[PDB]
Amino acid sequence: CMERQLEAARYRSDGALLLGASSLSGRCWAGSLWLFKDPCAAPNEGFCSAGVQTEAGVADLTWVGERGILVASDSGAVELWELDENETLIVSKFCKYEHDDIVSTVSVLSSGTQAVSGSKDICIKVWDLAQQVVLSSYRAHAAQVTCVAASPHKDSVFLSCSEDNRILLWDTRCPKPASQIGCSAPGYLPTSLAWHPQQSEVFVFGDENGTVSLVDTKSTSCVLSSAVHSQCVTGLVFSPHSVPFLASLSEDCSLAVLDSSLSELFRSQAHRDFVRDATWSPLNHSLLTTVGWDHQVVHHVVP
Amino acid sequence: RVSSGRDLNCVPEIADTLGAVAKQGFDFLCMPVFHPRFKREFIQEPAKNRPGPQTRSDLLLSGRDWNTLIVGKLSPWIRPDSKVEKIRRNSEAAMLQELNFGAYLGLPAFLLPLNQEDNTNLARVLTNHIHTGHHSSMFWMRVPLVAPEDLRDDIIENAPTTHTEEYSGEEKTWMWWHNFRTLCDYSKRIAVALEIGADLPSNHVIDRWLGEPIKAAILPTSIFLTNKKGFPVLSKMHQRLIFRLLKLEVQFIITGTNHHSEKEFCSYLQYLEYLSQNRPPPNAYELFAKGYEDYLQSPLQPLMDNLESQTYEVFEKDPIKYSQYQQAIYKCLLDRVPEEEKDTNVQVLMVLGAGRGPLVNASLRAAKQADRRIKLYAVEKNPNAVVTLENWQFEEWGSQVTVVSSDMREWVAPEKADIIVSELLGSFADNELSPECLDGAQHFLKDDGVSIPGEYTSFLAPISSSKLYNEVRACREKDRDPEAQFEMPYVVRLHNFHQLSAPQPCFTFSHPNRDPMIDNNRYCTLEFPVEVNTVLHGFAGYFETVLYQDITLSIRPETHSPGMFSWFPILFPIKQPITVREGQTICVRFWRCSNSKKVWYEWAVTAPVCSAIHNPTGRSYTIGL
Ligand SMILES: Cc1cc(NC(=O)C(=O)N2C[C@@H](C)CC[C@@H]2c2ccc3scnc3c2)cnc1N
Ligand SMILES: CSC[C@H]1O[C@@H](n2cnc3c(N)ncnc32)[C@H](O)[C@@H]1O
Ligand SMILES: [Cl-]
Ligand SMILES: [Cl-]
Ligand SMILES: [Cl-]
Ligand SMILES: [Cl-]
Ligand SMILES: [Cl-]
Ligand SMILES: [Cl-]
Repeated sequence: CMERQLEAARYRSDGALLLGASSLSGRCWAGSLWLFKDPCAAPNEGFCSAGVQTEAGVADLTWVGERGILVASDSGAVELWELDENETLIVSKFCKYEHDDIVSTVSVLSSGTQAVSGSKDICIKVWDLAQQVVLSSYRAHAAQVTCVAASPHKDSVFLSCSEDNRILLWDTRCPKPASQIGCSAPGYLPTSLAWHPQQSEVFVFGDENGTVSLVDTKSTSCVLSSAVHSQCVTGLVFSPHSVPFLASLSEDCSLAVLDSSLSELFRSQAHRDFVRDATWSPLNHSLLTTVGWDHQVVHHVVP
Repeated sequence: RVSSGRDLNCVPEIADTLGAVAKQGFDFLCMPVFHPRFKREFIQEPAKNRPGPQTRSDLLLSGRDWNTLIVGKLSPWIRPDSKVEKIRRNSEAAMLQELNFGAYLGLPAFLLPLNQEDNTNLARVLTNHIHTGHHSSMFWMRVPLVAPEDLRDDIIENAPTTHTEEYSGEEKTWMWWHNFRTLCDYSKRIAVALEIGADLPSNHVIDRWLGEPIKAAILPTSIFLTNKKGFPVLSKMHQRLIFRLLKLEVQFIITGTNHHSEKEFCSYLQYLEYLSQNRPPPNAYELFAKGYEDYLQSPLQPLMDNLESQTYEVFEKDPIKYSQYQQAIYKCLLDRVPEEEKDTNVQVLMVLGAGRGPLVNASLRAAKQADRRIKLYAVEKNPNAVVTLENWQFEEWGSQVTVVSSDMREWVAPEKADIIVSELLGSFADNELSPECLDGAQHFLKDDGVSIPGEYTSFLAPISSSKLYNEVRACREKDRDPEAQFEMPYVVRLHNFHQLSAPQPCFTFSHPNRDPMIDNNRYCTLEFPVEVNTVLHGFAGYFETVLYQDITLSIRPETHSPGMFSWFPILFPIKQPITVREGQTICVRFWRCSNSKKVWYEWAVTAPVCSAIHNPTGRSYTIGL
């Protein structure tokens, strides 16, 4: 058996699909992790590679190399799940209760040995995945942390956004590591963060009003934005393409793929509930897989 | 010991969770009634038509469990005061849904957060829900003692924490609550859940919450330090705050995860128990008074009304009070009768308002202690109490005591009195009309006669209590002025309140009053300097009295007679609360008015703003002659 609300969906380098799921209604509010070597077989339980039950629901997920699965739990724990030698089992490596509320977001840093977590307890923490301990604990924000996104190549740099209407650039080499950015005036609350894969110092942020914005930390100005979605932008993911496409996820229950100038190229009304996560296939870069609370795993073809 | 609760935001299954917190020793559980992350759409399709169920079943627990053990929590995504219209309208519908499900489950309390300045729409929805069927359920507004913005780590390079002092700015969290409860029209169903952080603010910020209806105190696991052994503990300043809240008799909510992994989680709770258990037991006074804490009673009128037998019983159960009266009389007899005249000179001693004769017994003890002769009269107009005196007189006292069943202003005495002993004082000294009574009895006092007491003075202090203001407001009765309850005093053991300035003297009376032109009417203007931001809800009333020379009784907090509980303080409320900010002086005017038939008080605030004159022509309150 599996839970209705699909939260996470991430492709591994070899093209295997990692799903995260939560029960957000009914008797038991638990969670589960699944691996699918056949991505078309998903979300069917009987035709999965490996599966395991978690104590509580998964709010966010991410890979830790090839065999590691880092989980943001409702329990307030950040837990790392080791993959079996033969990839038939998913076993708990550690489960550490360091947050005082739901862990909402996690992001592995460039090195791959350290991670950063954001929680509704307002605190952001930096983890050592080897020692299984919290190196640093930061209370920069004044409200629940919505998204944290590690820089692709810099292990001391990452982004964070919260309901205190702050977008903070972090550099852990500074005694005051956080730096406030955002568009000129206090805009609508930031909900999603994605670093540009190639262009350093360039990221995109979505707000609760459905607007997706392109921002440059060097210029620290609101250079470009577009009213993409009719509701909150919950996820932003860049494609592996040389000139990468930007897939934007929303609670309006629609996928929208955008160019470098945030113009609408493709859109899908396939989902009939909230669209939670999206991941591009490394085998077929044109193929994009989205998951939602309707328990659908839709495989798109982007021109 | 403490009444504790557990706060969780993660409940995999309610049965196993509730069982776990029970073993830990928690009396109730705070939890979501819908999964916190399970955001729901009410307007826009297709999310609108999401298949159910929308949450877990009400069949999972018994009706008793829902009514007693479960406190609901508003889902954190619900933002009725969002700047986005879509999020507003959806959060309105979401809020009503969760509140209505709480009402369906019959929950004793429901938690809603205040973590910003503008909660106007939140208030509008809650007020509408409150006024949709008469229910018992409480609403605990979760308010931080210090705003997270003012508690954050100074780690933002281009947005540093303001190191400059802002007196009013540091109280902003109280203004969030004050504005909210004002918008909801001081609803008795809306209380405070005060959340305490790792770093406590200035005392004035904490004292702001004195008089506020605090039902819960939320303690995160973060704020707890670690001793040498590894057990969780709190700082001396945190311990101070716990002991202040244990007096207010609030419920304690533990929130956050177990950071002290080595030891069991119950350790957090076991520490709170240790604090409360290692406290001086109530013993004398404290327990009797504890039951009466902030209990509004009409002031007794022993002149107009005949007091019940059990009312005299509590008057009589005050050994310190009668020890003083005995000492006052003991001293007086030695002053009036020289040693050589002890057998010749026999003093005429009249107890005016003898009740069941505790002052009569005090007089006899004082006489044989002083080794002086006395002839006792026991004057009492209450003919039911006269039954007690005359049975005393026949069985024990004898001819020595002469019981007189009449009013002391009417009674024609056969001889004049050397000493008159009276007990005719209320909580505001003269509010039982001791002056008018002793004035009427003064003609049968000897030219050089002594009155015990010889002097009494009333005291007033401005107070803040949103709690007591609401209790007065709830005393509205049919078939009278809707605001009559605000224009009369109450005798109350003041508990959850805030003294805004030191008590100053109001009205003084001397006995005997040999003045040719006797006028017991008074007009007094008092200037109360206030050195805090607060809200004026009324004036606490006390009294002091000189029995004889240095022998005194007092219910004035500063000079209060140790272990004396014959009198609780009096409360003079006002119709409208008055804002008083740091530095401003509260100016109150008090009149003692009278005609031939009635005596009453009028009162008015004149600064920093004027109130209405309260109880004009004694329309709401009169003391019968
Ligand atoms: C000796 C003396 C004593 C007092 N003292 C009081 O009135 C007084 O503070 N309390 C409060 C408490 C201690 C219970 C007794 C009494 C009281 C008050 C109000 C009502 S309403 C129905 N019962 C009552 C009881 C007043 N006058 C005199 N002369
Ligand atoms: C011990 S409480 C005061 C007592 O004084 C009595 N008392 C009050 N006024 C008078 C009065 N004018 N004459 C006689 N007894 C009085 C009351 O009935 C009560 O027993
Ligand atoms: Cl419902
Ligand atoms: Cl309760
Ligand atoms: Cl106050
Ligand atoms: Cl006095
Ligand atoms: Cl006076
Ligand atoms: Cl005056």
